[PDB]
Order: sequence, then C-alpha cells, then structure tokens
Amino acid sequence: KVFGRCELAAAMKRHGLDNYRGYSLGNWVCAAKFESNFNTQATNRNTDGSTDYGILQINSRWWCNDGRTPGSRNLCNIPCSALLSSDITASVNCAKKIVSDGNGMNAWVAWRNRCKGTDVQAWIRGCRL
Repeated sequence: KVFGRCELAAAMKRHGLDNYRGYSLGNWVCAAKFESNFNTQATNRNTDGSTDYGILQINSRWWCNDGRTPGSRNLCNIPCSALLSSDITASVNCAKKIVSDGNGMNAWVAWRNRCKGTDVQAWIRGCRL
C-alpha cells in the first residue's frame, strides 16, 4: 500500500522509532518518502545482484534473505518478502538493527542525500501524533 505522511508518522511512532538511537521521527518519514515514496511494495535492483525491498528499501546482500543474492548475509533473519507486507512491523524491526550496526541512518542513501542537513521536523508537522 501507499501510506500518507501523517499516517506513516503515527505508525512509526507507535513502533518506537521516534528518537530511536538519536534519530527523531521526522528523519524516518523523510527517509521513507525519498526511498520508496511511501510505498510498501517498492523494490529496486542493484548492480551487485541485490535488491532493495519495501517502504525503507532494505537490502538483500546484508539484511534480509531473498534466496537470489550471492554473498547474502541475513542479519535481520527475515526473508525479504516479509518486508513487502502492508504492515510495516518487519521493516521497522529490521531498520532498528540496521541503525544499531555502525553508521546510523547513513545506510539509507536517499536520507543521506536529501534529508540529512535539513529541518526534518517539518515532515511530521500538522500530524496528529
């Protein structure tokens, strides 16, 4: 499904992402906007044989298993097809692992490029939270 901005903000807040590891809620919403345009079914194929899945475009080389990516680690221990659900819980739980790993939200290149450095609080303004 395609989420609305405040609808996603509220779902992510319910899942404990607001200020998780130092990143306020606005960061996560902006990341989803520019990674998947708020769509749970977005997928993106990469030159190394991996694919990015779901609303947060989680990658199959390191995080989920899709059965077709060469040096796959499955550090979230989840099949990638679960990340394509309309319900974002598996994506959020794997995103919690990714941001705890090493370089925070730098794992998301659309965040890195288009969110970081802006006032990301603007992405939850006007939302009932």
